[PDB]
Amino acid sequence: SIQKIWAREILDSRGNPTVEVDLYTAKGLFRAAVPSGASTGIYEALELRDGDKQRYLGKGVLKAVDHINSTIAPALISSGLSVVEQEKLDNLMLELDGTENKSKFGANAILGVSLAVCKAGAAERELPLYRHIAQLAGNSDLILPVPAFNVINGGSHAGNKLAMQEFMILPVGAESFRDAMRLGAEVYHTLKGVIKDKYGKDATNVGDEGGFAPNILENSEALELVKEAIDKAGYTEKIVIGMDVAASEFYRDGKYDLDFKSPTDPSRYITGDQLGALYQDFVRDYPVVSIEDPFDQDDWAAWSKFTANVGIQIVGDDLTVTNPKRIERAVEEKACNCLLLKVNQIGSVTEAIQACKLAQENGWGVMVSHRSGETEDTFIADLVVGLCTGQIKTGAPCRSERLAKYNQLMRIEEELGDEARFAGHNFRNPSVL
Amino acid sequence: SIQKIWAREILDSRGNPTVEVDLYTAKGLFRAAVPSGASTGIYEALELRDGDKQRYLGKGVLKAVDHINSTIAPALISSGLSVVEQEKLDNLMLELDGTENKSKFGANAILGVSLAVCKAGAAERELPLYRHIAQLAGNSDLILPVPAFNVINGGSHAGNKLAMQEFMILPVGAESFRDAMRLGAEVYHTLKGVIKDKYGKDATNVGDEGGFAPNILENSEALELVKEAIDKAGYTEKIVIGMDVAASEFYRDGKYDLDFKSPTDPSRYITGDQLGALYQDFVRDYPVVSIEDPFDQDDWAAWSKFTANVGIQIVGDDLTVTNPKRIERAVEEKACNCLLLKVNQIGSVTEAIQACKLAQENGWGVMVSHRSGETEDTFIADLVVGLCTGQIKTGAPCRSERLAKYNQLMRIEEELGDEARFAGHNFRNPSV
Ligand SMILES: O=C(O)[C@@H](CO)OP(=O)(O)O
Ligand SMILES: [Mg+2]
Ligand SMILES: [Mg+2]
Ligand SMILES: [Mg+2]
Ligand SMILES: [Mg+2]
Repeated sequence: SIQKIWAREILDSRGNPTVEVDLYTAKGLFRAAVPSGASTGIYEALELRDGDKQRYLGKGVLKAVDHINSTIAPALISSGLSVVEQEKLDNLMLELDGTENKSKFGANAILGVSLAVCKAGAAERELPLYRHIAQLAGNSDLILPVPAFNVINGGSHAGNKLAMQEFMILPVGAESFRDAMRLGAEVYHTLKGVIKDKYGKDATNVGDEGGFAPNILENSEALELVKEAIDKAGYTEKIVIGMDVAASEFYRDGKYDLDFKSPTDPSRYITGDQLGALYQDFVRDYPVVSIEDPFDQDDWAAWSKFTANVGIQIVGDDLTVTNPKRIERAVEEKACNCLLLKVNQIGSVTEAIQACKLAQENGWGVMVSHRSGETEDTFIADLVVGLCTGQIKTGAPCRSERLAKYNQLMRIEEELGDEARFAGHNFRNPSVL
Repeated sequence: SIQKIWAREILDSRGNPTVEVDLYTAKGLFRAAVPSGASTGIYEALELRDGDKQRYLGKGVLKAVDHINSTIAPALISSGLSVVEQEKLDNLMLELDGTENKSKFGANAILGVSLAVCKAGAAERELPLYRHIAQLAGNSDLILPVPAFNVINGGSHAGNKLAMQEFMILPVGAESFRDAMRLGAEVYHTLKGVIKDKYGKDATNVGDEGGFAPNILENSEALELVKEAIDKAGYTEKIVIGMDVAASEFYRDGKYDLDFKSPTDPSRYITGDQLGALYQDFVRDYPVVSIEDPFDQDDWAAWSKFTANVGIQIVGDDLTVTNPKRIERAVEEKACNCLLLKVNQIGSVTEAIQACKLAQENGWGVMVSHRSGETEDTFIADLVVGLCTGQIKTGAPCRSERLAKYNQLMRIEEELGDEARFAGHNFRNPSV
């Protein structure tokens, strides 16, 4: 049983408060922290903030902390359940909150406990966390994911005009996860020089996720810079490109604004059809193999149309919000073919595992993801390996809220020894390996 | 005794390889990682890189890792020394490398192990790491430091024209360490707005240490922006400024180039006397209370003249390189009055603590510091508390290789409960 829980406010990678939970068992102290998005979908579970303008401009999380310390902790201690019992403990908290969207305690309160319970459960089983998560999920043969590194940041994550949020490189042809890290970092460092030589050293500062934040508007230009760096590093055959458009961020009165960080001028807005044609040009002109959130979270007909007209991976993020109800609708409508898995969009480990299994049972890919506000926590590294999803995005190889996960995936690969397998070109469907 | 030591390459906060060590005892696994500087003093102990231009652009650390796995690990295990014996185990590694500057294995090989030994030692003693470090140093009470947050980045840490490297805020009037965090973070976020209002969104991206990187050239404009942010956040009476000039980076032919990131033009170079005049104007016009590396690492005359003409804290960093022999010289010549403490400039925990003690015995402050390439390691948070230094600089409150240390200091303060003290206005001389 749980001996004691103590939660506190720490600061995330942008300097904003977030929740951290210490949980004590006879095995010792286990600690987890909760991430926080910036381009947050409207259907995400509630992130409870205090709203005290006198403190962190209203962004404290003292209310979430107190719900954990004073209500959730005695509930879970009273239950007497072992920390191994992830589903029972998560269900106790979902029932005690009692709301659909976790609006009584906050998804941040519930998740911080859910994650700390999962870490203590792995220790109680005397297993690494990724193996405990594999058993929770019913998986046997574990696989390292292809990392998807967001090397040029735009949208709501960067100070630039560039509207689309993330331009990622995926070393699908690497030999191992450790080799994927070398490929990704070499391209990233090559790209700093490509940008410096063109735009100047002032275009080589970074955005929230560690990608460069060059002063450019045109999304094709970000793609051209990434392709140039791939080729200059000598990895044209081995590295492909993914995008996260985060189109909900720039959806305006049924159109889309590719210059949404410039003062509002509706004459520049474009139709979903124009925007889809742009994506088709990108897929033709560059090695783009994955596009996430190409349309707004409510623009279902545009998603179904586009997915039917391409052969690449199309990832639901704000469309699906890690939420079985929304995933079912996206399956029915054939809106996308991959789920972005964010524990804090739904609020518990159990529910996230269920969302992952639901997408996998319907033949979708699943890409585990960080949030743009991260912490030193590395849980998602063990999560993607235990869930065997084959693909994770958790930052450029820059800023250690990103590298902490990448470093942990290198450690897991080392630990697996001869048993390690890398998803490679099977990142959409690694269950075949 | 040590059961197993295993080193690996991980990536640091810039995406470059660095050394990580796992050390196993009967008490479990103890892991540490090594930071890496950009504006590295010429007198720093050697950071060993592989130089293979094809792999990580020559920045691999496979040779340092191999020195640990093939040489240092079996020697320490074979010795049977307990992990509590920090000095014997560090001295063994110094003698195994055999060179003054750690140029055979790298300071990065030796330090990775030294740090993991110290974590394992604390566990053997059944102490938290900060209390083990206090026992190693002979300290009996602990104090939380004032944090110094680098909120505008310049020099070699950022893409802009600013020559001076760091413009830091210090919440000396905060109530506690946790309150100092709130004041630093509120000022930081207020600063983003001040910069966006004046320079637009392109000016709000961040440099290596998480400070903003606006494309400005005047170092006084950085100070003006920081001062404006402090005032707009409502904290004029509680937050002051520190700078790290990192002047070795712009020393040229016996003079100084404050426009160094623009094409070479000796006609704009200034002397050390002119640079000191400019610092005195900053101290008059802004709440600057501390200046680090105001002159080059070899320009002793300028250091001693300037220290004798001002009352602010004058911090040696590249001058002193956490090295007792250089600190002895700086004490004799009165070159500075505070030591920047970087374990990786000297290469072992034992020598960093000796450096700290030497500076404190001679009346100097000590500011523990990160490097601009950091990891998720939090050792230096426990180090600053255990050595009772009163001040730490470990980043803007942005990028979690910075926040991991600040968050750990908040945990330490919480753990100390009623016993917790905050150095506050006594940050230069907490021994009072
Ligand atoms: O939109 C996204 O996919 C994420 C992760 O990169 O960003 P945020 O956490 O800001 O939603
Ligand atoms: Mg988003
Ligand atoms: Mg997204
Ligand atoms: Mg330096
Ligand atoms: Mg310095």
